[PDB]
Amino acid sequence: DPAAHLPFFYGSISRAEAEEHLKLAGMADGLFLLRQCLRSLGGYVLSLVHDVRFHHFPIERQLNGTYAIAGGKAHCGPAELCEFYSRDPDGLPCNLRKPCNRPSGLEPQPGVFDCLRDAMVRDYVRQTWKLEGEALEQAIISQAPQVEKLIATTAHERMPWYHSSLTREEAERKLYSGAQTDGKFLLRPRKEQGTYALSLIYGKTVYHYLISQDKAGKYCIPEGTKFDTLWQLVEYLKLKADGLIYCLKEACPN
Amino acid sequence: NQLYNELNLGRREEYDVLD
Ligand SMILES: [Pb+2]
Repeated sequence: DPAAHLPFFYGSISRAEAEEHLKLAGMADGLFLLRQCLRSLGGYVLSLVHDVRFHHFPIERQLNGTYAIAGGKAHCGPAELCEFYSRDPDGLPCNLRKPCNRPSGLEPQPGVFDCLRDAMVRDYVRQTWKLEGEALEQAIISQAPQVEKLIATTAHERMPWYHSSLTREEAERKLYSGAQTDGKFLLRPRKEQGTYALSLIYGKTVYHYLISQDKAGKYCIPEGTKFDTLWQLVEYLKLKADGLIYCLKEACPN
Repeated sequence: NQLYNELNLGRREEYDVLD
């Protein structure tokens, strides 16, 4: 990760954890930290304090490898972006003053998605090129970036909560037939390609939410947060309801 | 299409953008 060496990069942490660190640091204006985006591939989130209030700016990695905040100037990397904004606010509520450096003994938190994608890329390369040992190791380094998107967009298909073929009726039959604990969910594809449904049980009642991908290829429940992959959507909604009646808890297996 | 539930827009997580 291009930002792993930055003392103010916290890795894959939540907004809550990020705000906790900024609070414990004094809540000074311009105080900021960088964390890995939980919604996009290779993105970051700039978290800063101003007027005793938190501001979170998602940083997207452009196709050409640069990084930029929505409507902002692109930069060749996360460090250069923070350096630029230290000098010129250029749209932010205030310039970046004083990085919230990681406390001694605290390292950046590894992302679960990155960790799982590693295994998947290895397996894909091994099955396709029939390589092993150092040979496999060299190949994964050479192929990883090229097959990255492919593995990420299809990662959901390997998760327990994904059901390749379930109608609304069958989905309800599975959710109702069990412990019926709040947050029990499953993801299923719909007839029209590009659309899926999130079905969860809350208060002995099953809710179904439509998920569709826009022209940009991003997924979302109508009027909701957008994600690069279905895996990220589900994982995000496990942390916060973000509009849902209740957040995702237990996965309803195969 | 069918009877799908809507998001309670009042509980959505807000992200900032440049002004
Ligand atoms: Pb892990």
